[PDB]
Amino acid sequence: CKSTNSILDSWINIHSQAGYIHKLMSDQTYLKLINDRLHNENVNTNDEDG
Amino acid sequence: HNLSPLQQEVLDKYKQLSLDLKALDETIKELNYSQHRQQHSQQETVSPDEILQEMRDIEVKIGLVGTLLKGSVYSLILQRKQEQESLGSNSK
Repeated sequence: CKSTNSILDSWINIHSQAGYIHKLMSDQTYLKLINDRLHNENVNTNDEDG
Repeated sequence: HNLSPLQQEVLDKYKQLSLDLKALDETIKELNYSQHRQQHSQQETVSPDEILQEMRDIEVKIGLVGTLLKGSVYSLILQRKQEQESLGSNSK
């Protein structure tokens, strides 16, 4: 029973992280920001502060 | 108080019987002690840590594995049925 519980808490952790990052991927603004961040790093990787 | 030899044999047999009687009573109790890690012990004795406190702990989250798949499939079927009845009733 204890081992089953441990497996289930591992599943719980996985699904919690899945939900958080799904919330992240839900917002279009953050994805746009990381997209032009990728393009900026393509043109200039130095300006991380930008 | 002198006694017949048969009576004395009955008596000390009764004594031994009482001895393993309270021995078995102590054993059954020790099984029933929920004193797991409360008294000096490191073995689990059948108690809520084997029952609802534990099995229910499992159960409040096992539904997230088994019954939730069904529930999702049933919800899709229910939505499909809703769409079908709406279209059928409104089209005619």
